Amino acid sequence: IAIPVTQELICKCVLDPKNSDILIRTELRPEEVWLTWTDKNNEHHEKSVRQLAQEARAGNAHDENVLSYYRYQLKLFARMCLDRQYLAIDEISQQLGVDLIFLCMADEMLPFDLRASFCHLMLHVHVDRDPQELVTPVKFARLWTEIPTAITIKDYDSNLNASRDDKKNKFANTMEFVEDYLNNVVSEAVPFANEEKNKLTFEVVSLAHNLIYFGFYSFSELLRLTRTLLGIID
Amino acid sequence: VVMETKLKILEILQFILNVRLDYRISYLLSVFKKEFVEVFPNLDRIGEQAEAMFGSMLEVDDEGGRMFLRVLIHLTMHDYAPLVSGALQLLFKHFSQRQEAMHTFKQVQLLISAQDVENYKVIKSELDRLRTMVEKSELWVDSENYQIVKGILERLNKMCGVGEQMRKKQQRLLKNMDAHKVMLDLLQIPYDKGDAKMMEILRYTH
Repeated sequence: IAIPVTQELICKCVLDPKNSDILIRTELRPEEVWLTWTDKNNEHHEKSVRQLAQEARAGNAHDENVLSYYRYQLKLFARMCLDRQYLAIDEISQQLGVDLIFLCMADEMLPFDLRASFCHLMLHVHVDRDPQELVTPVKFARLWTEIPTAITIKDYDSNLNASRDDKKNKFANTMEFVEDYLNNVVSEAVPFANEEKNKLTFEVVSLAHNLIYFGFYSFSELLRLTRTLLGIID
Repeated sequence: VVMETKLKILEILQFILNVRLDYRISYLLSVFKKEFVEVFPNLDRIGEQAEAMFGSMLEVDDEGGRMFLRVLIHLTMHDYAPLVSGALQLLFKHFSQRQEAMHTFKQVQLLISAQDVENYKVIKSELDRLRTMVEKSELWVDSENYQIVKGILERLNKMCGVGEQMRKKQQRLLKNMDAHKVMLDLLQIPYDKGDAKMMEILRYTH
């Protein structure tokens, strides 16, 4: 459970501009994501995540250390923003965009651990803002005019779609990626075999659960995802 | 990590089963409305329609429910306590669909009168505004927001109204909108002693 006091102090201290050197900066350039950092001395390194992962797989020490620092920093950012401590998610959202995190997470060449960290940040930064709220599934109150003469599944989600105020959902592509990932993992003969992949699977499952509880999904999509979830379970 | 995701999947399934109940309630109300409008611009037909759904597109799995019980039993056989508790709860709820559906259907309000429509609209608007302000309580706990909240609370207090039958109907309606959750959340708002406006709004909430 988040501790507001110490969280606020760390928010005001680590994000303070004087301490910006320790924080690695990721930027999307014409697109590809590039990481910029500074060594212990006064030299600045600018590279890209793809080559970093390739060299880490090869066995280069510096690449592995930099990648480890980046994932742990991402974990620290995700932990900082827990419980809607807005003073931080404002800065994090400005620094890290939805599209940038989507690009980093969706691509497969990156290590599973980094993808899991990105998923955690995505869930605890952008999904957990407050243009949303928990949606009660069953609503006792119903209007005599709203009740249609004939109701089907599509007609049922039509009213929910109309109620939604977001003409273009900002997380729709995230839902698509979640669906593809779950389809791939269920398609695999052994859904839970690789230890590293388990972290990413748990992360995407948590992201999906929080997305569903906010009313993003539709009844037909809910049923399809339910079938896939039952498949992965057994 | 492998067990927590299973528990989360169980939670997803538990929530997704409620929207099925909502759809069933909507279908029952639609059948009612069709029957009522047709007869007055029958009981056996609507009874047959209501019985048909309960036991097939709404099925959780394509296997007819066997898969759902299979995973529930397998999870129940595991050692994790929360996972087994969730599996047992789902198993029991799976074989009591009709009882829960009828029990929830009995507690349904139609809001046919125009007056009821106006109360619904105004209450929903005020609840949304108050919830939005409460979610950002930390900003204004220690102004325009204070007077806005006070006005909303006073408007709701006047909205309560008078009349035994009107009182009961309005109380049921407010319970349907779940306004008591907003009230309780506002009561638990962080407070600093010595703020007259905060005490005034707290008194209005009480």
